[PDB]
Amino acid sequence: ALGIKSCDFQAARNNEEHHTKALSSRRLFVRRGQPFTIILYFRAPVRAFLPALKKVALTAQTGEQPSKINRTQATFPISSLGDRKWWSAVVEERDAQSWTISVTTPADAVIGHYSLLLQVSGRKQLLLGQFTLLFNPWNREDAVFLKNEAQRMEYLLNQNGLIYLGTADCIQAESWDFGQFEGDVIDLSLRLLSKDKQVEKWSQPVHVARVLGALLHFLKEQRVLPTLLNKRRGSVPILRQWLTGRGRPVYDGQAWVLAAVACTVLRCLGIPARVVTTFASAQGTGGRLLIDEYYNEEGLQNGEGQRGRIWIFQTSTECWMTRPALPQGYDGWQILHPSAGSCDLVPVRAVKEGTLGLTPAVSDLFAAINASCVVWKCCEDGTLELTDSNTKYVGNNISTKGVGSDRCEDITQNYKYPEGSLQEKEVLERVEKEKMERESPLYLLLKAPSSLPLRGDAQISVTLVNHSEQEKAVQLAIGVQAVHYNGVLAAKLWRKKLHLTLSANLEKIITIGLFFSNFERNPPENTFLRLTAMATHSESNLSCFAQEDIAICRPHLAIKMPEKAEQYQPLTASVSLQNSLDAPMEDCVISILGRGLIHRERSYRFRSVWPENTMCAKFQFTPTHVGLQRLTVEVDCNMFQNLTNYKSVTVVAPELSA
Repeated sequence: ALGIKSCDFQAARNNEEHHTKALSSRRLFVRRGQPFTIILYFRAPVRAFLPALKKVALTAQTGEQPSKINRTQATFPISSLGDRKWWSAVVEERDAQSWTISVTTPADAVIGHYSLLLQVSGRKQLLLGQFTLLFNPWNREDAVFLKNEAQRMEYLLNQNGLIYLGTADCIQAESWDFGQFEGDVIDLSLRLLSKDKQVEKWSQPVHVARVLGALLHFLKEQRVLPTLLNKRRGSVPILRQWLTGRGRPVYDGQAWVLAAVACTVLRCLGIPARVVTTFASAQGTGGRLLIDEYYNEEGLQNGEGQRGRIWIFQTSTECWMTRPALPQGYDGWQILHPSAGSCDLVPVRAVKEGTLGLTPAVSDLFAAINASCVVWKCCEDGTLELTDSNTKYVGNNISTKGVGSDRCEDITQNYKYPEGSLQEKEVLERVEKEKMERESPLYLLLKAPSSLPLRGDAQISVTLVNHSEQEKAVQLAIGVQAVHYNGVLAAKLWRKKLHLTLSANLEKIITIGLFFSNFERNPPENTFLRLTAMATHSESNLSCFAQEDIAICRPHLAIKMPEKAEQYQPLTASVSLQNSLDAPMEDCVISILGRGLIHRERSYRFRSVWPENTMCAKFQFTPTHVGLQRLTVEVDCNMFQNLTNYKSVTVVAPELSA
């Protein structure tokens, strides 16, 4: 006399309570360690409540072979005596025909797809429905607990991210759609995680993060192709293409998207994560704190590059969890570091303090932001001369998106002590000691702007100081080369040879104009400018050298849009672009998109823009989703492609009326 009619999982209200409403309003997504409510409906009225309560039990199973030993299967009764810190169920409200049941899960529960089954005494198992269990940054007892609500909103609930690219002195923020709450992202992440057979460890955020980082790095190596090809629409299409093989592939000039894809997967599973960009990262050293750079007598580089290079930038995924298996004090931000393979979780503090030995990857991450650069001159005779070079600092302007804003947050102090400080000296000598136990008359100063306008003009200054008592015959070589983001040589653009005489004890300033029209070829897209100066005098056998990385600056895309907008009302955004180039802009396409504002994307064609003129396109659209939304605008033409800017708009609910 206890037959079940139906079970209402109340996906809308529970998903609102569990901060999973962006995932679905129909499927039940719950975070572990927090109660959720279901309604049980009976075919016939229940006469006596207490015996009926004694006659029912609930069962939760995950995976294909659930077992009590794996913690993948749990059986619990429905009573007020249940353990609220474990699997439990209590009837909170009841009618004659229905029970309102509050179900809890342990804060250390195995994540994934679950089935809820009801056991009536002397009857066969009845499936009540399906739900998906996630990590809970809102639960104090969870390993991924986050103290701040703002940090939870930024690192788990926000799908509108910013990946910082460019150079250290010219940081360009690219709008990124993480899209962790897209419909299939949770299913794709769990399917990828299912390639790991230690399902009992899926309760541990460290294990899940390591497994997913390794698998995603393997997929990135398998699917990213050697070199529109650079047009991006966030992490979700990349993840779909990596897992299914269908869609637009990613090419090696944008291999930095691995960090964003990992951030999306971790955020969708409930692990707080952020994308971190390190500028001037010394990659490929194996922990060695030295970088060898080789330049010819024209100040240019010949081959494709070395194995150990200083990248213009490198992206990485940081994730938030405790470290129970580590010595105390390493809870917080962890760096995902795949090793060609296996992935490692490195606390940021361990990198900062040089705690080489805590995890296997501490040495590589420490070398990435602490190596020194040694510059060699390759003479035409073949002999390799050492060079007196300016200091090339590594690990600059370590940046991530700020909390509760579109501003940029600098987090370099989490990774390094200030240069020349006592603490940095202590860390460096300790690391040197561990590794050792285990195993000129001329001064050049190069002044360059941080950016060069696209097809534009800039001025550079070389200051040469002669400290000899005699005048010097000095050959000054100036070179401009295009380099990819990962330090791979792209194209030789400009070379200039000067012959100067420096009076004794006299400083001389040489101003040189750096013009695009002087370049032997146009720099390839998404490349940076390596500017080098090389001063050689007589037969001193030593050359002064300085280098600077220059970003190519494109015209500013200005978006004008009201700060607030009413839901279900038309909203106009005007977009302007000034043609500051030396040619007309032809084949002009402008696209607008943004989740909660525009369904997918709309592409428009606008008229050709002559030099020194301005475009002014107005777009009208009606926002339909309440919240903090972002409009993303992309401009394509024959001079430049994938020029993206963004603007945030807060959409408010309509005023209440009758």
